[PDB]
Amino acid sequence: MKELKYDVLIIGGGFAGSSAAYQLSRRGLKILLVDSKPWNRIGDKPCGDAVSKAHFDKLGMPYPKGEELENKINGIKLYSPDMQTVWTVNGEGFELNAPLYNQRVLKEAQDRGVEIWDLTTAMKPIFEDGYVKGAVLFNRRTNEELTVYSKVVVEATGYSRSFRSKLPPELPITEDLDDKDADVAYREVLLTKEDIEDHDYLRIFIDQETSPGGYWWYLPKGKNKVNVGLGIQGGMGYPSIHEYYKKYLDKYAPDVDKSKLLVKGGALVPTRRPLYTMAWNGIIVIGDSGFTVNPVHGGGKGSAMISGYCAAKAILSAFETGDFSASGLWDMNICYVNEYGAKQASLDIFRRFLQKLSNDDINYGMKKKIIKEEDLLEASEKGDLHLSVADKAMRVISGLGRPSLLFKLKAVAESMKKIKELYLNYPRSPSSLGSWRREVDNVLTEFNKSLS
Ligand SMILES: Cc1cc2c(cc1C)N(C[C@H](O)[C@H](O)[C@H](O)COP(=O)(O)OP(=O)(O)OC[C@H]1O[C@@H](n3cnc4c(N)ncnc43)[C@H](O)[C@@H]1O)c1[nH]c(=O)[nH]c(=O)c1N2
Ligand SMILES: CC(C)=CCC/C(C)=C/CC/C(C)=C/CC/C(C)=C/COP(=O)(O)OP(=O)(O)O
Repeated sequence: MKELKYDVLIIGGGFAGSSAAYQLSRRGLKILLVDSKPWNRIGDKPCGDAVSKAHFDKLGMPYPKGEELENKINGIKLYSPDMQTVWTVNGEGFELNAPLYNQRVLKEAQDRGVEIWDLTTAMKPIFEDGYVKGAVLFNRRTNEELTVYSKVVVEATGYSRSFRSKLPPELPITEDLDDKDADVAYREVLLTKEDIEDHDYLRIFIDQETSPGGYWWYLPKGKNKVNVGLGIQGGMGYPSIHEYYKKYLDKYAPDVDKSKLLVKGGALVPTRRPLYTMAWNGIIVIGDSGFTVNPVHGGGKGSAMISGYCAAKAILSAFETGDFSASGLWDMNICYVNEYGAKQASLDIFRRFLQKLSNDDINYGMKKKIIKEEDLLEASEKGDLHLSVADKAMRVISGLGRPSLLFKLKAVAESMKKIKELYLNYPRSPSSLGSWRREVDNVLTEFNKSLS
């Protein structure tokens, strides 16, 4: 078959892959990005399409404009299980036309010298001499089966992780996903009968009975259009997620016109700390494939862009040293951990605590204001549950006369703080990975026991 040589092969053109291509462009490298979807459909994986504005500023990413920006978001309304307590959390964000924005990032990267093949699937990894050295591609637009060699492969294949899973199991980069460390999520976009009240605000509903292990959402895409859906924790034996959706849709969305459905469907969402290493010999993994999703609120498009940024930085460093080993790409880990990874680890622990709380706990905690909306933001943006904040909450929880998991909040804050310092002390070299990884596992396995 035909053989081609590139500096970098990016597999997948989602928020992760496209950002990697964008950040790597016009810097002296020959880059190819492939995606199985046709161009017009790239980026249409079922999503809430809600991204914070702060993510776009930090990375120097182009703002969504025009048709790409469907609705401006100014805050979030968080509802308690009994619908009695509503927390308001302010912050600027965007409700996106995800495919339109994604395709512009790709189009601009293409204008900056990056080559993009749509309708192309990476079938087989080229793994020779202990290194990832490229892939076998199938371009069905030209019906060609091409062999592409690269110094670095960027695996950004989404939740399917369809490429790195085909690599030898001895590689740390093939770390798989535990069922309980993910949520199955489903959404629909419909037009509403009446105009949406406070359409610049997102609505998040917490209820362990209508969406166990996750939550329901009501995300306005306009004055008369809304993205409504839910997520539940996997590997718990719960029935099909569509059963939850059909049963409780009217409770959270009574205003939608069910005869005006635009899109529907669901997918898997990682809800854990990232891959213990997102880099190895000749390969970097980003996005959902590298578990870059926020463990608490399940947002992963902003962090996907972050992972793409770090992927670009690490690759450029590798070429300046002629080192494409794990050691030569190790800055990928250091960058992402500081940027988002350390937060994920802390939030991984906090998630496990939150998912085990009852509706009574959540109703009590929100009505009695154990933590402020302000001090909640700090938890979901820096991953920090300050020991002073936890103490303040524990004084309120002390007024509860019934048994509850809430009494362990201080211990949770200490565990979050512990694993945070552990990730900030991420190994400087690949030779310290195994030791560091086992220490992380010990923190988690210990924590899981403390919640019982
Ligand atoms: C229902 C639901 C709702 C939400 C969310 C998820 C889900 C399922 N998320 C999470 C967010 O959607 C997700 O984390 C990111 O889109 C992940 O971006 P990636 O590019 O890594 O994956 P993504 O799946 O977008 O990219 C994978 C791409 O790789 C391609 N590909 C796969 N295998 C391939 C192969 N072998 N060869 C070639 N191409 C291949 C696919 O075709 C696809 O284009 C979210 N996040 C957020 O920020 N806010 C929100 O509101 C939500 N809400
Ligand atoms: C539905 C699933 C699975 C995930 C959704 C993920 C979420 C909740 C995304 C919301 C992103 C968004 C549009 C946020 C805007 C509102 C907000 C509180 C943003 C906070 O971000 P910043 O803008 O940095 O906050 P500041 O106001 O402090 O600057």
